[PDB]
Amino acid sequence: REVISIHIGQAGIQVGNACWELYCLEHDAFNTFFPRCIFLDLEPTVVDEVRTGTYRQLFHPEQLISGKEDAANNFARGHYTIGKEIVDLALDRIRKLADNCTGLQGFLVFNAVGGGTGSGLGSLLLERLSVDYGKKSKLGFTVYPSPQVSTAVVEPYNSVLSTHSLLEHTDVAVMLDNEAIYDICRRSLDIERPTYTNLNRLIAQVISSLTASLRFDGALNVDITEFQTNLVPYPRIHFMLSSYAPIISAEKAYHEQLSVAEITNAAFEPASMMVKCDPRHGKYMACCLMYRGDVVPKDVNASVATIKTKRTIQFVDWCPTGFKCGINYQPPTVVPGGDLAKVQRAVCMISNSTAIGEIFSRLDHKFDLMYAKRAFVHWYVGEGMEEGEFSEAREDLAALEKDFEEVGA
Amino acid sequence: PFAQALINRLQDEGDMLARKIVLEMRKTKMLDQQL
Amino acid sequence: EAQQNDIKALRRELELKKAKLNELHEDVRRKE
Amino acid sequence: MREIVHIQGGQCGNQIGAKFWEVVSDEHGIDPTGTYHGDSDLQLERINVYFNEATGGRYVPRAILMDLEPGTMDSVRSGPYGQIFRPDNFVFGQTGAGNNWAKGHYTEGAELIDSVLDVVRKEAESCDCLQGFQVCHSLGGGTGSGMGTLLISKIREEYPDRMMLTFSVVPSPKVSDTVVEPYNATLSVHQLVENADECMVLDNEALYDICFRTLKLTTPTFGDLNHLISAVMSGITCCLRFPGQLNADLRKLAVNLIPFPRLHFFMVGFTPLTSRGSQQYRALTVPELTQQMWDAKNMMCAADPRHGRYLTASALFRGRMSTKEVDEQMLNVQNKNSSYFVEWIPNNVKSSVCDIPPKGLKMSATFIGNSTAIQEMFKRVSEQFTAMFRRKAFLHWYTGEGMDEMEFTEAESNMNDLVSEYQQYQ
Amino acid sequence: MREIVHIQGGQCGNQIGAKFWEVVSDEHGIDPTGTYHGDSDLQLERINVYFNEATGGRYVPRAILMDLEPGTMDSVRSGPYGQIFRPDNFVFGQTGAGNNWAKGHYTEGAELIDSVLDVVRKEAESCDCLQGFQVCHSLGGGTGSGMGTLLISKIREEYPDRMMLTFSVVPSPKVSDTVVEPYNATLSVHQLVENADECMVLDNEALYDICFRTLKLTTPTFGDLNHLISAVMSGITCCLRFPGQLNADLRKLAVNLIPFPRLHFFMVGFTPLTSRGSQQYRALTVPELTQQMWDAKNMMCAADPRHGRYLTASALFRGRMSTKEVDEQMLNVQNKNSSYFVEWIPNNVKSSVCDIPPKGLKMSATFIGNSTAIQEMFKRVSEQFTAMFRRKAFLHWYTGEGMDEMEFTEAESNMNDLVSEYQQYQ
Ligand SMILES: Nc1nc2c(ncn2[C@@H]2O[C@H](COP(=O)(O)OP(=O)(O)OP(=O)(O)O)[C@@H](O)[C@H]2O)c(=O)[nH]1
Ligand SMILES: Nc1nc2c(ncn2[C@@H]2O[C@H](COP(=O)(O)OP(=O)(O)O)[C@@H](O)[C@H]2O)c(=O)[nH]1
Ligand SMILES: Nc1nc2c(ncn2[C@@H]2O[C@H](COP(=O)(O)OP(=O)(O)O)[C@@H](O)[C@H]2O)c(=O)[nH]1
Ligand SMILES: [Mg+2]
Repeated sequence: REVISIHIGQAGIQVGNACWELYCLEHDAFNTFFPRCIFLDLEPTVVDEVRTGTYRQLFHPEQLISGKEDAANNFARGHYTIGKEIVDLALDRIRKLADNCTGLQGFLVFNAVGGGTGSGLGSLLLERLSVDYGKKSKLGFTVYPSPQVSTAVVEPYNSVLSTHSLLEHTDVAVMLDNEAIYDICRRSLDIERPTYTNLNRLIAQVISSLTASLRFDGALNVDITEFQTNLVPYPRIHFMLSSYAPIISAEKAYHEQLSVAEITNAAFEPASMMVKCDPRHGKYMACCLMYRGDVVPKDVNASVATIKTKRTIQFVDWCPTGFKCGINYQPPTVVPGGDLAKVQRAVCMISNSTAIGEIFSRLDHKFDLMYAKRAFVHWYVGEGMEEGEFSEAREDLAALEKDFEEVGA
Repeated sequence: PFAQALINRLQDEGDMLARKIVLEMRKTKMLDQQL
Repeated sequence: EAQQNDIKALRRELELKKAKLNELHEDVRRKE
Repeated sequence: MREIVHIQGGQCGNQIGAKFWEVVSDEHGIDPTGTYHGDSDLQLERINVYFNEATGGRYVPRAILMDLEPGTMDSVRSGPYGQIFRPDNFVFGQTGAGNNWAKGHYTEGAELIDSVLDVVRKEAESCDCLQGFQVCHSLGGGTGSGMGTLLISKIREEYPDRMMLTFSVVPSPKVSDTVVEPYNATLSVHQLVENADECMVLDNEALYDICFRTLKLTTPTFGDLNHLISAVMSGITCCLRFPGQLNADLRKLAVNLIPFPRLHFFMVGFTPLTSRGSQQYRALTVPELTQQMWDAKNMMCAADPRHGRYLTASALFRGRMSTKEVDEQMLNVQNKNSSYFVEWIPNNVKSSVCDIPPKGLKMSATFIGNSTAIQEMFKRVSEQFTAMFRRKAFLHWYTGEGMDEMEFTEAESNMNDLVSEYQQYQ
Repeated sequence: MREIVHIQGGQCGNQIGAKFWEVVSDEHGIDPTGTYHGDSDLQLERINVYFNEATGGRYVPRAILMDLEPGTMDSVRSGPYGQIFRPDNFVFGQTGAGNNWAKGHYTEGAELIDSVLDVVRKEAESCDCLQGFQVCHSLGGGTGSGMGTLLISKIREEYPDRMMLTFSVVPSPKVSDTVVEPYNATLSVHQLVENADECMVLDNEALYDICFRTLKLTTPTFGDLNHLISAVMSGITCCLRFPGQLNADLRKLAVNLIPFPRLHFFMVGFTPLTSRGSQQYRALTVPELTQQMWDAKNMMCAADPRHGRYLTASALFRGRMSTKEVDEQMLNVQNKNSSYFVEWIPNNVKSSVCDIPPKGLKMSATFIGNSTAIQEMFKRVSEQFTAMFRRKAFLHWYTGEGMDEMEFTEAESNMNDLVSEYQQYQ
């Protein structure tokens, strides 16, 4: 059993540069990863940093795909003009990666929707993967732009135009912001001046905690097909809040008494979500709890009972059994230079609720304001688009808002 | 010459800004009761 | 020369008023 | 990979470019004799963006000097970093225009523009993936403005997809060297609005004012002013030459700062800029760089941005810094000074971080604000232009060369409709 | 965290502040270069209150020098610890007021005070949590009194919820350096009673008396007077910089010593202050500090408190001491001389101890008493003001600048009702 990982863009392969560092440091159990990867980007600067880095010999030279020139924060450019010449080479490699494989669980894609490469050719890669395989799962861990913290200007245009394909192509989509992670590193990790490297290190922790069930034998294992049923009650509602516990420094960890009861609680407070949204406004549709390390089924069982009996958070009226647990034996590993201390046990929670319906509504106004005056539209239209797909992507998010409001009732 | 028109533009703009400043003072004074 | 003084006085007043307006806007955002 | 061909025109262009190639050659560690002598590995892998390996480690710049008077060429060849250019690239007329835009655009350009195009073509296809061209000229002179402007139009006809940067200085009445400044600048802008991709506006008032107030220089010759302009140009294309935590090429900045195709005139600033006596009395943090960036008395144009609103803004950072501090600082200035920014555009600030500082510094920054205060100069110019043209001063020096009255009226028309669209979007 | 921005005005302010920054920097172990060279880790914990780290151990003082003649600015940069101030904090006019309060408050202030305000804003926003501002100036001169008082009024309407100390020497007939001293003192005090949170009265007469008897100095230049004043300022704000068994901050002192919003004029003394001939014969215990503290011939004003009544009093102790001894000594001096204290307030003395002595001594103390005898100065000054103003002496230098006659009558009324209102609570 193996699962291969695709990384797109400046954000994608930097996340991968930390994720693969953790995989090699963690390791027959290796068979699911050893790498079965592909980096691809339009700007050669970040890929060729890997080609000369410490992991020169680790990656086969062909694997590291690199175009000639960047899409430059332009969804249309990275989806219609420049994507068309590189995407064919990428997926015609990924095929022979799958032919190397025999028991493919799925693919997992890493991209940020704000940019052009992460968004544009992300969706383009996804569309040819869906028509080629269809049944095989493709987990997409995307990075959406934050409400108030922002680096680009045209990112609302990109985020809406990317989402229109992220609905019906990916199977399980995990949101991740930058402000929420910045807040996590500021609050729990007490790092007052964080950079992208620290963000990517703890993103890898989440990925590792949800594939450790395939790699190592636990008391209750869970495959990628399991998330497919247990968390998405409707074919078009797959957008997951993420959380992790205990995110804790090296000194505080020894002082505190980490156990199963309190980390099940800590994984539920909005002070520890990976996406800037308040689930107090929403109702939980389903929850999924990956437990790693020193876990007996009793205290995880007792912990979900206390959550259900609390009234600070509510569930939908549909699910009395609104949980999916999972226990694995091997504890989480640490990276030298990393900030997370060694813990006997950790919890990665992936939920689904209606709080996500707020982020789309928040997104709508920013896109709406700019589009009404036709700001920046001339860049995308001359690239090959029209006014049709702007308006039609707009009404797709309008439908999604009504959808969440209907299901939440 | 052209400064005569500049004084008109600057005078009218300053007066309109006072109207915006006035309305905003009522807004903050309205929220302070609700708090 | 007179009209020049009028220009350099109206802009300074305009500038002070714009700064006050920003303060009021900031307070509304924090209070909301 | 990505390639930048350099083109310099006129006296202003040649001397600005001379200081430019001095600082770039030092950044890549190339000696005045043309051979590599740097220390870090990082300085080798991205010199093809600016140089060509000839033979025996001879790295010659990819530049084209262009003028009509030999004084500038000989002064270029005389000084250091003068023996690094290929003598075939010194394309050079002989008669001279002399502050007559008509000479540099219809009569004398007609016999030089053929030779420059031959050199720039052979120099363009020599490299594989062109990123764009980079022009440095003026708008007051004749052989800089007129010939350089005509070269811009011909280049955009041949290569319509490739990028185009223009560092152009504009005349101001407080520093007025020639008498026919309005006649030249107005006609030059008429061609810039339709031909260039983006124009980073400069001026001598702000440059002299900057060296007085902030730098506190005593005798600011053209060397120091050209040194400042070169530091801006190195900062704008540091992303191609060095790896960073967030990259932003030329096209990336262009699409994030230009909301409408005719709105492509920028203001520029460089930080940090401190006096030599106070260089050790300061920290080097991101907030300090931001306070010096958003100061209105720090733009390198004589147009106060607080006289209007910013449409967009850009900040290219260099150095080991935390991206969170970058975004928090940009958000902070976006909330406190809410009236100076446009409302129907949230996020008026694009940011980027490169990992290699300029030589000698720890952390630097470059600001490019596309504001609506730039329209004051166009009005500040058009009022002078009408003052002459109401009464046909100096007009015959251009009329007997080919321009008719419709050309000047067209230049007034384009200037007037432009200032209305900046006023519209404010 | 708790922070004090320092402001020095006029010639009097500049020498006082100069000797002050030497004393504090020497306490924190910073050499004239401005780099850290101390040993104890305790000295580094609380340098955010007065300094900013620049780079490589360089600590810059959080002070602003403000004057009108460059003689004082150059005399500051010449002396030791002169190279530590940031040269941009030397905000500075050029013409000179010259002992004319109207010139200091209406003509030259109107173009310098915007500049000094802008520096203060940067210095206030550069830090996080303001504790207060600290202004040192005189009341006889013009560039200190009128400009400094305008600065006080402008700042108080900007940050109204923060404390503010002002240390002001006041004129007296026995030390009469200028001729218009009362015309300056009366108008300055009128503004201080309505703007400043608390004032600390000083005078040059008492300082000369201290240097004669207690110090027994041969040649008391201004350096020694500024030395005494600096020791007082360091002593009062020692609590924020060092931990102790009973800490008392500036706001804690203000609310404990000011019973009514207009009664905020204090007389200050410092101990131990002994000559080198008798410093060898002395002992260091709490009673010897108190009976030298509460001596009338040790106050730094020419207002003998036994000619009035004490409202409240305060003592700030420094050094490893026993708090029982501190409290019983305050109890003894209040029970014996019960008549000198106010009757409707028991336990008139606020006391505090800090565990870091100044360098060169083992144990020290600092006394701040809010008596009612301060009215001797108000009557003593107002009669000289009346003696000239009944006859319109020197008036035209004030009148011809913008001031009219009702300003003097209003100032007379407010000073006169103030001494009347001190007398009623007496
Ligand atoms: N978590 C995380 N996010 C990143 C990182 N680098 C970039 N991003 C995000 O990526 C978004 C912009 O896209 P980029 O990845 O930088 O660039 P791109 O997706 O390759 O698109 P192009 O610039 O056209 O090449 C920004 O909003 C960032 O939030 C990173 O290292 N870690
Ligand atoms: N910054 C800078 N400006 C210059 C320099 N030389 C000329 N200028 C400006 O250029 C304008 C005149 O341009 P000119 O040299 O006549 O252009 P040309 O005749 O077409 O080559 C004047 O306003 C000068 O201020 C220089 O070396 N540096
Ligand atoms: N303690 C002290 N007082 C001073 C010093 N220099 C001047 N003075 C006092 O300042 C008063 C005159 O004020 P002046 O210096 O002219 O104030 P300015 O002109 O406003 O700056 C005199 O009464 C002096 O006692 C000094 O070095 N120490
Ligand atoms: Mg990118």
